[PDB]
Amino acid sequence: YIKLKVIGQDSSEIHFKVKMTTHLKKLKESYAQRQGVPMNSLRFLFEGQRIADNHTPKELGMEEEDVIEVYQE
Amino acid sequence: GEAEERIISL
Repeated sequence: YIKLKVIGQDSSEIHFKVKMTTHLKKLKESYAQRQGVPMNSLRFLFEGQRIADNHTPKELGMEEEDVIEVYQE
Repeated sequence: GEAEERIISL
């Protein structure tokens, strides 16, 4: 497992503990739910590149405490 | 003010 920090446009953070092999759709959906907006209204970036629903932390090279940025789609 | 820490397990 690793902890990822999801940083919003307003500088707020929600952190997620996920498995290295987990498809990140679940993280996207949980974050959008907590922001009260549709998942498709947001885009989630790692090092500026879009995280797909079927990407895993392992595939993206993510490490403990790495940042995911959320932007409006 | 200052937000508390939020960690969600999936």
